[PDB]
Amino acid sequence: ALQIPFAMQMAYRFNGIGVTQNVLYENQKLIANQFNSAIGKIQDSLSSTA
Amino acid sequence: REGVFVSNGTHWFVTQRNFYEPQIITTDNTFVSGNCDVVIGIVNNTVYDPLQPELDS
Amino acid sequence: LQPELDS
Ligand SMILES: *[C@@H]1O[C@H](CO)[C@@H](O[C@@H]2O[C@H](CO)[C@@H](O)[C@H](O)[C@H]2NC(C)=O)[C@H](O)[C@H]1NC(C)=O
Ligand SMILES: *[C@@H]1O[C@H](CO)[C@@H](O[C@@H]2O[C@H](CO)[C@@H](O)[C@H](O)[C@H]2NC(C)=O)[C@H](O)[C@H]1NC(C)=O
Ligand SMILES: *[C@@H]1O[C@H](CO)[C@@H](O[C@@H]2O[C@H](CO)[C@@H](O)[C@H](O)[C@H]2NC(C)=O)[C@H](O)[C@H]1NC(C)=O
Repeated sequence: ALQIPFAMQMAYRFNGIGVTQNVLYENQKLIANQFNSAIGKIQDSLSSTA
Repeated sequence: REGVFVSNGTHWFVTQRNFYEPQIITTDNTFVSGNCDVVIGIVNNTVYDPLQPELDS
Repeated sequence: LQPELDS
């Protein structure tokens, strides 16, 4: 395991989908939010569903 | 442009990510996008422009 | 390059 800062790991995962890494660093707050919100919807779905 | 910016504690280099091979940072090792105002964790350092000393003649 | 070829 080689440590790497999580925002720089996500910048490489953006290169892996053909989106240039500056698109992450220039939008990082908006990608960190909306990830956090999409995880909150997993809790709400699993809490409410049957 | 491809690789990582790293520092040995005093100087900044760009390396490929899967093997440590450091290069001096240059205007063709790298690409520009926007101001320094936006990026969380940007650092201040020189970028060498290889054309400028040639075009000085 | 062409602006720098003003040199
Ligand atoms: C890209 O989409 C996001 C939403 O996915 C937009 O961000 C929202 O902008 C409005 C502006 O009134 C805010 O009310 C929301 O709170 C924002 N959402 C988030 C998650 O921050 C963004 O403006 C869009 N950008 C472009 C260029 O269209
Ligand atoms: C970080 O790397 C630089 C460049 O290799 C090191 O500085 C050079 O060290 C050599 C050998 O000691 C000297 O001949 C040069 O004059 C140094 N300067 C430059 C700009 O090349 C630097 O010492 C390294 N830092 C650490 C903490 O190891
Ligand atoms: C990185 O470089 C910029 C520009 O050289 C520095 O910004 C200046 O900082 C001084 C002291 O805070 C201010 O008086 C200037 O008004 C700033 N100029 C601009 C354009 O913002 C910045 O401080 C440097 N960053 C670090 C961490 O050293």
